[PDB]
Amino acid sequence: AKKYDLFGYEVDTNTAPWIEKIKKCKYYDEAGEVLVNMNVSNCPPDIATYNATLQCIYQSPSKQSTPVDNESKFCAMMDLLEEMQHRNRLKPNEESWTWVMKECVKSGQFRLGYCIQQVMETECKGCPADLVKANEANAQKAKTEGKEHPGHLSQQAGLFDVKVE
Amino acid sequence: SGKLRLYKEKLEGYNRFYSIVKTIKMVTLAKYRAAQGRIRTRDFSLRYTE
Amino acid sequence: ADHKGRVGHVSQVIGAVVDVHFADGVPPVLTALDVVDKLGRDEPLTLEIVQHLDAHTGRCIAMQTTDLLKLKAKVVSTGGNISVPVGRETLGRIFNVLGDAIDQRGPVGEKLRMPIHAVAPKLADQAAEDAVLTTGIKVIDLILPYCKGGKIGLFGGAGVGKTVIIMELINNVAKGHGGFSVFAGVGERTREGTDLYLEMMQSKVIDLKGESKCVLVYGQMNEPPGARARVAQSALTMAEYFRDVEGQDVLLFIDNIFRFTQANSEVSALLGRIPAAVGYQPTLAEDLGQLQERITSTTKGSITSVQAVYVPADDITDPAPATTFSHLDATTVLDRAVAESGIYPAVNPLECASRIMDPDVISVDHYNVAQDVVQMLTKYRELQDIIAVLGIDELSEEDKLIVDRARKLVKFLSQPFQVAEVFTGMTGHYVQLDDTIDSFSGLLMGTYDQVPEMAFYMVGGINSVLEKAKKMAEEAAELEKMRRAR
Amino acid sequence: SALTMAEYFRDVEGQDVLLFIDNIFRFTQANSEVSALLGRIPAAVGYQPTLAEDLGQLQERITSTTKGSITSVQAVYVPADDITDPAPATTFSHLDATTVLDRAVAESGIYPAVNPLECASRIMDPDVIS
Repeated sequence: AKKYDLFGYEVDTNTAPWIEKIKKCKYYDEAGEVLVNMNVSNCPPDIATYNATLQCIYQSPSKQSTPVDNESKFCAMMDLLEEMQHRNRLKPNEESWTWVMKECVKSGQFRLGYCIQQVMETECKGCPADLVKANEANAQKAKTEGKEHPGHLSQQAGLFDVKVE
Repeated sequence: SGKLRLYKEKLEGYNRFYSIVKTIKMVTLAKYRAAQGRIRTRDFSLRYTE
Repeated sequence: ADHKGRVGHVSQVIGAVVDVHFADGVPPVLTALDVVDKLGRDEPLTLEIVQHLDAHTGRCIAMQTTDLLKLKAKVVSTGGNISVPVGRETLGRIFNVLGDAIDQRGPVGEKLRMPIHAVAPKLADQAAEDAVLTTGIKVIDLILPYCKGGKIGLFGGAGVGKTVIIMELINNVAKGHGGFSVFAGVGERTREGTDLYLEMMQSKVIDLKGESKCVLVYGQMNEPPGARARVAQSALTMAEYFRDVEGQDVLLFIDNIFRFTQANSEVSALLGRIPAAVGYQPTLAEDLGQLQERITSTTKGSITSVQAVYVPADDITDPAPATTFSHLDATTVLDRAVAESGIYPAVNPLECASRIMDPDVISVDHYNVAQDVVQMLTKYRELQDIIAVLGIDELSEEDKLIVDRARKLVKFLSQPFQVAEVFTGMTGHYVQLDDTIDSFSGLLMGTYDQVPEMAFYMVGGINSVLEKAKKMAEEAAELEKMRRAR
Repeated sequence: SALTMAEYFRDVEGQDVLLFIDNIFRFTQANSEVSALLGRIPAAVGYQPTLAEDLGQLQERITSTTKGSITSVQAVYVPADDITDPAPATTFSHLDATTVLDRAVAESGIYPAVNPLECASRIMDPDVIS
């Protein structure tokens, strides 16, 4: 309500138009531009704005039209959560963590799903049942295929058998 | 300048010297405290030796 | 006055030095001129006359960048020296050398302005007698008492809570003496200026919605030397108004005084003057004198200045600090070692000094107590060495009683400041001068030889010590009673 | 003049050439002597203000290009054994391998009187050497 900034100046609290712009973005990297533009316009993001940004990341095809090496949707969302938690003093809600878990299960990263579970268990007060099961589905499928961990890790190596390149 | 740094090197050596001598003071301090018991416990063994 | 609006033309431009030609004659020295032609400049351009080359040509120093400046450009005199707003409307506001609000918080709406350069008080305006300035801090008001009309050097960098002490002094002086404060950042980092402003607004010394008790005047590093050499005078002018018109005991903080000397040195070099020893300007003594002498205690009020001093190359004989120390009436040393010992304010009592530590000025009881405290602390240092050499039990009864009182003194010189009532959570204290003297006098005699040592830690006065001791005793009794149950 | 001869051998002849210079400091010293008479204010110590630029232009010419290679060995005089002097210091950044000689080492009977704690080399990397 008539929110103020560090120096005691009034701030814009009408984030609805910016959220609509975010929903129009195709590649989720473009969504970051909207956050930058609204920040310049003295319209800081709200919790809804971050949730919309997470939705775009989950639903976007890729970071950009051109492929980017080592690009990861999970890392981007976690970084965004860190920005809103530490540098903006906004506590992520269940929806924010819900999007993260959906990405982890969709991407097959079942181990990160386990961590997100316990985050949802201790913070969101509850984790969606379907995502938990779908995450274990990847884990047990991975166990069946033998790919619980990268193969090179399970290979025995003596003192002089370690190639440090 | 070399002349200025000549003093700086000379003062640099004195600094290390102070630290090392400081270390000696501590080493001898421990041995002084360990050997300070003799002060209490002396002056009775040599009675009939007199 | 007769040169108000006089017209001239730019004749030469070399860096920050600009020569102006007036057909009717150059205005008086130290006069301010405005460059009407703002063709492509993003900021207004103002010049200060420093020298006269002839009856029509005058040399001047630019307060801003001289970019996009052409010869024969029109210039208009302002009618006098630089004018700065003065009044109660400047409280809680930020200004620059030109007295323009840079806080973007609306117009100042002042009712009067004063020239930057004003003659120092005459010999007949000096105070009849020296008087002490009760800062409300036990250490400062006992072992190194401040003086009205005095200049105090706050030696010690950051990391020792220097800003916290400054804020506490600003609050206490207004609380006790009802005097305002003016902070002058000379050659200060812009980042630190922002942090200080936020802290002040957080401590309510600068209440945007209420009444503030501090003015800010910032000439930053990025500004040209012509500005850094006048920002202090502008702040000093603001303080002079309160001293004279309102008759108050004002405070003037300077951060730092060395930057002021450095700025004038650069300005003198630009003019082409031959530097003196160690490259400083030949007018080093005069430059400082024209400033410090304006800081004194008059018959109407007083201005006590707390100047942050910096020693270049750790050489105390350098002309800048050496000339500065001659104008200082007190020294406050802030050390990290003391802060790492958990003693806040982190002040080294044995390293500080003051000139009013004389019975002819302060009460005889105050002087005797202070000297006794100093002697006890000095003896405590030697006993620290002795116990390390052999041990505590090796000292005499007398010496072991003195090692207990001294430790209580060291703990008792710490104090919780009201400015930190928020970020530290402990209620602040404002110990009166007489209370401090009595408390220490009783402690030295040995009256409080039964109170636990920790009861003196972060407390104000003697009553607080008794209250803390009782609470500690009650807590201990409850814990022992609970233990007996189980 | 000599550098011009080496450049021709490098470019036109496409050969790998050696270029020994003794002493490069005298080039700086000579320009300082004439600098006073050219109406230039002396810089610190007493060298010409153009010390860094003049040396840089010459040094950049002493390099190996895609056409040929020049292995340059230059002897630098450190006046009064003061390596903080502007001329010796300015030459440190224009080299790939510095050999710093010390008088104390020589006085002890050690030749060459190299102080290994002050020398450096660019190819002192495992990727280049074994």
